[PDB]
Amino acid sequence: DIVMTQSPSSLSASVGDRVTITCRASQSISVSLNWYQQKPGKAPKVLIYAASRLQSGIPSRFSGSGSGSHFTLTISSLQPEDFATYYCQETYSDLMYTFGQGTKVEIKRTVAAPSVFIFPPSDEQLKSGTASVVCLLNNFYPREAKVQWKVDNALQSGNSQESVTEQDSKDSTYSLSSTLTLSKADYEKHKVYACEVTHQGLSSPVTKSFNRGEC
Amino acid sequence: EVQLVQSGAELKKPGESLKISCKASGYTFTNYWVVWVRQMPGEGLEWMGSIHPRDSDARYSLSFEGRVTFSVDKSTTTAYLQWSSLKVSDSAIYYCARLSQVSGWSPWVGPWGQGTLVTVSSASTKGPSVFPLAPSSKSTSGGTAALGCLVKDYFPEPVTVSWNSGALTSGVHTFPAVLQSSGLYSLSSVVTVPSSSLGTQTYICNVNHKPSNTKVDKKVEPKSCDKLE
Repeated sequence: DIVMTQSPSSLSASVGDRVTITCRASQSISVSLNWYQQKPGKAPKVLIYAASRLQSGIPSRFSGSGSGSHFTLTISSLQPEDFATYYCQETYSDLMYTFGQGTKVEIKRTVAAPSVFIFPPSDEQLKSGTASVVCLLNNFYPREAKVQWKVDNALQSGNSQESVTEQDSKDSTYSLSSTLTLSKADYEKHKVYACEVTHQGLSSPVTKSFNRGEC
Repeated sequence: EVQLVQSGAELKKPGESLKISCKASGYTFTNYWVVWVRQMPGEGLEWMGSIHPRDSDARYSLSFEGRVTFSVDKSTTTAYLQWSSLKVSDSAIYYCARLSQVSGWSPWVGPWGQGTLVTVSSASTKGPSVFPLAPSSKSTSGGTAALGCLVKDYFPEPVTVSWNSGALTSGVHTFPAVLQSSGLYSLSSVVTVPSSSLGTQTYICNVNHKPSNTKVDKKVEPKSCDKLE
């Protein structure tokens, strides 16, 4: 029963860096080993089969090496679109073709400040008795960002949630939503809704605000 | 073109049976193994086993053998994965895929189906509300304006969002769904466009939530706010 141990579980590298991912088998498996790339929200795609044979259509910067119980996937010049989780797989067994645990490859890029946009609740949602205010932080790097809500200059807590996209395949940035949700009655008790953003790319925090009623 | 097209996302209760399907096309169905692979969201790939349509030779990984049955329908070139009694722990995406092989080299998996998300839950489905995130000066800078749709209060995953029936894909960010304290999911899909297009171009988000048969097209119209009393 063949166990595939993949390392490291995640790594980060700059565009142009040489990346090395290792896969070890609990017993010798000759060259019966595949490497796959899986991008967020997609099925995996084979890169290499038989340890070293590159699939047609795969860029030459991907290369597989090794035999027996130790295998390596090398990306010679990491590109933004190589952001993905990579998996090895043994096909030495009798159709018991188990995968390694995966290696998440993230791209290091330069600091990039977010564009900050704010959306009041729609009139349609207010009809339904709830108010969601959306603060959007677009195309920033690194992923860490601090988003605070202030309602009539009072700091909010416990009524908002964040979601962050996976790194962009072209520019390697993140985007983030912070959504403040209130009942319509609570929303209509206040006037000034503001999202304050702290981030490495900003010399000081940026606030985007609106006044209830301004449209 | 070799293709495998899987059935849609499923919501089922614990103890129910479920059969999901994988329609093969573009190749000789009885010449290739079909394989099944489980993936919990954000986790790794798990080999479940394989079935060969020529003789319905089925191989199961030990982790799955008691509980799942592979089958095929040769006449419709369709492979099936069946549970007799679902558990909450069966919630995951399930991929079907073809096994491929060059010469005598060891085989690999591909191409792949798009995956079927199975949610096993005691809770009933809830369809989303879709609200516009209207572009305004508050969502505009440098000649670019952001707009979007808020897809709120649904269960289970997934929803799909397209823009202008798929014509608009550049600059789209559909955020991962996040749980509210209600136990329902919510997400926004946003897109950035030239601010000069706002008078000219119509922007419509197409939202689909299969488990609740909810299909909504939402026109998102620009707003102008004079900020006066």
